[PDB]
Amino acid sequence: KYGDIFTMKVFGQRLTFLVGPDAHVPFFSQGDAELSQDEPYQFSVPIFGPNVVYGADLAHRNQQLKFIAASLSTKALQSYVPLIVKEAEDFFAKWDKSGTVDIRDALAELIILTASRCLMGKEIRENLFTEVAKLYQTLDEGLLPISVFFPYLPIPAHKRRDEARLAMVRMFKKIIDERRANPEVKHNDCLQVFMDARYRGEEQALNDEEITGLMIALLFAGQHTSSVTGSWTGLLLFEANNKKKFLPGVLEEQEEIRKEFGDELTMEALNKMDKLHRCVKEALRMYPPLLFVMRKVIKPFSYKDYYVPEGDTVFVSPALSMRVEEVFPNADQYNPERFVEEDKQAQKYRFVGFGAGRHGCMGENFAYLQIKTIWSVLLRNFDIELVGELPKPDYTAMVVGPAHPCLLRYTRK
Ligand code: HEM
Ligand SMILES: O[C@@](Cn1cnnn1)(c1ccc(F)cc1F)C(F)(F)c1ccc(-c2ccc(OCC(F)(F)F)cc2)cn1
Repeated sequence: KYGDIFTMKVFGQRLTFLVGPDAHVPFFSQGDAELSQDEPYQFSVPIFGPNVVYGADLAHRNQQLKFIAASLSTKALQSYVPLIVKEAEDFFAKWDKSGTVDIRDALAELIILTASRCLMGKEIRENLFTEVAKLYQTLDEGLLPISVFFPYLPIPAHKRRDEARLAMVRMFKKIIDERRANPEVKHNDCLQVFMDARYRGEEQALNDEEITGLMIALLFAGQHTSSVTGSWTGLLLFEANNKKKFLPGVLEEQEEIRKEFGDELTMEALNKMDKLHRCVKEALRMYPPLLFVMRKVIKPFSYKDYYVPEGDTVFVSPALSMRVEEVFPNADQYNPERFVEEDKQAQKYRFVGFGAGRHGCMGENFAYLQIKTIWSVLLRNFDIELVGELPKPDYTAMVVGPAHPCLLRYTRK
């Protein structure tokens, strides 16, 4: 079991898989001239919309990615964290003195609530949430297996998808027009950043399609990644064995933070929760939400004496790569504290839950803050137990989440 590169031919296409840190090197270390995202990620274009992300040419795409990075910078996150905390506290306040919850359903709800606020702004959060959630659900239901091959197939799900997108644009057109009418009012959200964004060489702001598309993209990200890793984080920690070993260190750490900082959850406090961080990271190691990341090969390369020609699609599976024993001792065991030592390793591309290199996750820090917020609030206010077996990965959506039901029992402290 030290195969680390192999090829299928399927549908007349050569798929080449790269497993483990050495094989990863040609995937992550190269750039846009050598590897292309366009063709593998076609499926996303009619979801986010035309001329947005993988539907834009490189020139525009590279600038859109800089806008996104700005919207999720450290500075921006400082101002979002209060919002993220409030939403979480309001949400879990609604909970009874004890009961049972599907954690996956719950965190999907909370994360899309929070995202609507930070991404899309107060107006939408407070006036139009239900409309936005419904429109998103429709978008998401137009992502079928067939859609990765034929995105613009005129089947019903695709029609409703396209209609839902256009509706979403119309909704934001109103908010944007109102904001341009009153442009001296500052707003704390990604929308503001996208409204102030300008392409270079041009007095051109993004139109409403592009702005809406960038926000669909980021909403999609949170629902497809953060919400699942957020669920696993708890499912894994509050399994009886894992709970025994690891929860003490976590609860201790929360109390040490409260003594230095107080009851208030802040950027600085969350940034100190190392043991909780590693719990999230280990859930991510074991059940990464993205099955594959992919590129079309433009410039051929060899790894060992294995030749990968132009026109190949190369794949990395974070799931596979991070179950390799040579890299991760007891690969199939839950051990958060592996990352004390693992984090000190010099060799690149061992952990690839957030990808790496030029196109690594720009939302990593946001994800950690969102997920640590959730579990900080939960840990501080409840005693929690896993109901039954640890769920198995469910591969039906275009996302690998824990299979329903994902039940936790809670009792208030
Ligand atoms: C724990 C949750 C998350 C995981 C596991 C995750 C994972 C990843 C991975 C593996 C990539 C690389 C994709 C590729 O190479 O093609 C990526 C890219 C990206 N992620 Fe995330 N992500 C997460 C959360 C987020 C969040 C919350 C956002 C923002 C809303 C976000 C925004 C992005 C963006 C914009 C990229 C594009 C990188 C590029 O093409 O340059 N992610 N993410
Ligand atoms: O990488 C994403 C997802 N993401 C990244 N971070 N959080 N979510 C992405 C990238 C940039 C964004 F702005 C928003 C995004 F959501 C993405 F571009 F849409 C994306 C890329 C690849 C996949 C993907 C994952 C697994 C797949 O399985 C392969 C198979 F379907 F079997 F053929 C197929 C596709 C999903 N989303």
